[PDB]
Amino acid sequence: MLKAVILIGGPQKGTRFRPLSFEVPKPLFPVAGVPMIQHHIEACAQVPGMQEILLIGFYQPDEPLTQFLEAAQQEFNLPVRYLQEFAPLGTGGGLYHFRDQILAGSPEAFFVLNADVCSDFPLSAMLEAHRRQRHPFLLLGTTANRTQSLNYGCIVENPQTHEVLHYVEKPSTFISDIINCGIYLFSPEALKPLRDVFQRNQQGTIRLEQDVFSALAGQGQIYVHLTDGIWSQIKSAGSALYASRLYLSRYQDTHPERLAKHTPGGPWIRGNVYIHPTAKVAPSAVLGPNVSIGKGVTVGEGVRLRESIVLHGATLQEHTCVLHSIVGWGSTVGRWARVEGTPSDPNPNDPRARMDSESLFKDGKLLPAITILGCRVRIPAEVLILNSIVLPHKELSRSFTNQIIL
Amino acid sequence: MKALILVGGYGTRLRPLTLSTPKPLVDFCNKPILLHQVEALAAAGVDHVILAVSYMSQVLEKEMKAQEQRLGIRISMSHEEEPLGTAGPLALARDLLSETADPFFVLNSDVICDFPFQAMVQFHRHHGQEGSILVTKVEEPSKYGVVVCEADTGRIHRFVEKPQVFVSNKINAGMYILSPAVLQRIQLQPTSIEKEVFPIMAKEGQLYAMELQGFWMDIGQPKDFLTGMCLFLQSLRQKQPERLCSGPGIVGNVLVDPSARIGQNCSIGPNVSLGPGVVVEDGVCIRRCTVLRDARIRSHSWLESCIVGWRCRVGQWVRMENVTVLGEDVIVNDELYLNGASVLPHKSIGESVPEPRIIM
Ligand SMILES: Nc1nc2c(ncn2[C@@H]2O[C@H](COP(=O)(O)OP(=O)(O)OP(=O)(O)O)[C@@H](O)[C@H]2O)c(=O)[nH]1
Ligand SMILES: Nc1nc2c(ncn2[C@@H]2O[C@H](COP(=O)(O)OP(=O)(O)OP(=O)(O)O)[C@@H](O)[C@H]2O)c(=O)[nH]1
Repeated sequence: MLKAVILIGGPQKGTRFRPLSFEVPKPLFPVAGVPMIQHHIEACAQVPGMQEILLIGFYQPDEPLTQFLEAAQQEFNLPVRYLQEFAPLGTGGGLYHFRDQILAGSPEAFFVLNADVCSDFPLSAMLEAHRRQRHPFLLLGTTANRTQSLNYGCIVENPQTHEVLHYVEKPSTFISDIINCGIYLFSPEALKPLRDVFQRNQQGTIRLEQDVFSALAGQGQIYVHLTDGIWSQIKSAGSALYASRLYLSRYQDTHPERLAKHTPGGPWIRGNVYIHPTAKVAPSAVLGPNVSIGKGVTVGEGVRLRESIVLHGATLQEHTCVLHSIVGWGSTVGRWARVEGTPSDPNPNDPRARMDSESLFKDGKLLPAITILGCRVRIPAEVLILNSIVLPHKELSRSFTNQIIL
Repeated sequence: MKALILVGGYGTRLRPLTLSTPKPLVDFCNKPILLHQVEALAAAGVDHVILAVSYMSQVLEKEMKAQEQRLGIRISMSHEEEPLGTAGPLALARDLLSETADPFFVLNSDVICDFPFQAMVQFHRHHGQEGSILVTKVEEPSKYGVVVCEADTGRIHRFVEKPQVFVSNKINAGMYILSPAVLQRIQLQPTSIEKEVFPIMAKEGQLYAMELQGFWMDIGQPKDFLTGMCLFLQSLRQKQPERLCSGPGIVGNVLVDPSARIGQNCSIGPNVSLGPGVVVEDGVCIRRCTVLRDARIRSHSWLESCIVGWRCRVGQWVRMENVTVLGEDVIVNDELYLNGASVLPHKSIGESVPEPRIIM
């Protein structure tokens, strides 16, 4: 028997996702058409012997979260429960606080997945490596650039036994090119160190990386499993576009019916395109590489869509060019309008990928990044929105370049 | 009665158009500007004009000799091997203007207006002195040199290059009537006439000033080219309104050459002049743009305030705003954005230009 614990965040963790996280929680944001933790629930339900999927977070249970829970329980034939913490307890404090609900039924192991990662999720390879070695902590790690590794949690390991000897969460110097993927496999024995950490706080909030991983490294309890699959961290609102690109590439092997094909009565399609069946796309439109369309989306004639996410209810009128953008829920773009962003991907292999701070700014200047329209944003006709963030329920009247429209 | 026209001498403004064809030979509302000047000139009744050219301009020779045949008036060709400026042209063709003691027009090339030639002649005969200038109103006195006018005579007192004093509203309009004694004063050297020769005969007070009523623009500048194209389509709307093309997807004052093609389902907005042989495709919005001849604008593009050069190929979903002048044979790739891009001829653009800069 196996279990899966998906550590979704809370409303404070979604503030960096801010113009999209104003209407729906950041875990329920659709990357490549389905919500971002439905990829985790998909991959965990594919593992044989998986009995339960628990979601630990401090979101209050509202209608989108409970509707997603019912839909996931019906779709994947598995109990998907939401354990709500009484306070933000960190990444390890929710695992220690819900230890009786996690260890109920005595599982052999339980996965611990951070909800903001986009991975190919090699849970079966990781599980079998654990079934051979049977250590308390198993980490998923991937190789990164030497400049990019200072953004992520570096893992210094011994290559013979694959045992991590050092862990630094954000080192100022290069210590390792292997970074932590946010996918873990825990033995039941792994809830025994967390307790000790909790007792050291009493002589509540446990950070799993700083208090458990960095402190127990080199003592034979934490081990690494290295993969070469796709991996990304969805932190800001524009990172979901790169995660969408990766997931649409993954759909060529995983869900080939989800990608859209060339149809004689349909639109032109380049690259990997997801179109929802409820969405009505005009045949004169062309939908370029890495485009996701949601339900009830009207796409007019002559619409160019490239590297974009169009959320549900949005309307693009005729001859509208949308590049590197996220078009919010119910937000309408008028005719001959151009919604353009500059490509900015958070990949740990690109040397001049960006350094991914909380600040969207530099020297007063807003950095050129993905154009994000919030929900119910009205873009007028023949108006350019370039490199801009538009907050929800905004009606614009002129062109805006490199701004944050409050 | 004769007329000298000042042309050639490489217009440094609107330089992406000037680099291919000369500045009097680029098309202003499906017609070259020198054609406009000499057609209104021949409607005045001047039997021969002289145009004075320092740049070697063989296609200007070509078109001008063909239009000698077309118009019925003679055209004389004063050829200049150094730049003589704008007074030196009067002194190089000075014996042809000393043939007959009768006052002659001197015209600048870059000016478009409604040309009041016989009223100018009536005014020059009324005031009875050496030189008559044309003046106009400009709202912006901090850009051009001002000229002081007393009422009911129109005599100059002084001529001021510099702005920012507010001694006058009136600006030089690029039209002069000069007597042969003025040309007697002009010397062979490359001096310009309005810097020195007009100042001294304004100091003696020989110079008089005649006022236009409306619609003047010098189009030596690309933004002034587009503003003068707007004003010319205004004047064309309330002078010959059946010459502008009307339609269901046509807004405002739009001039379309009969060789031009406009696709289905596209909105040609106000103040647009499409040249001969232009192919506007399906779903293109064009407002305030001047598209010169043989240029093809592909589908779903958007164009506001732009000068599209000869034999251009604007791609699909291209947005062009902020007076981006394309030169001759410029190929803009699909899904680009140009803002202020003065693009030199024979260029291929594959990157968006987000702020005004020159592409070479
Ligand atoms: N339940 C719960 N989950 C949390 C909490 N804080 C963060 N998380 C989740 O834990 C995951 C990682 O949290 P972070 O603190 O941002 O860590 P990280 O920056 O992604 O670093 P790595 O895990 O090393 O890749 C995310 O999915 C968060 O949503 C919390 O207080 N409670
Ligand atoms: N033929 C001759 N024509 C000249 C010469 N210099 C200037 N011109 C003409 O003088 C007229 C008025 O001068 P400008 O208004 O300054 O025009 P421009 O010489 O084209 O200079 P810009 O328009 O600022 O580029 C123009 O029609 C020119 O063609 C010259 O050296 N030789």
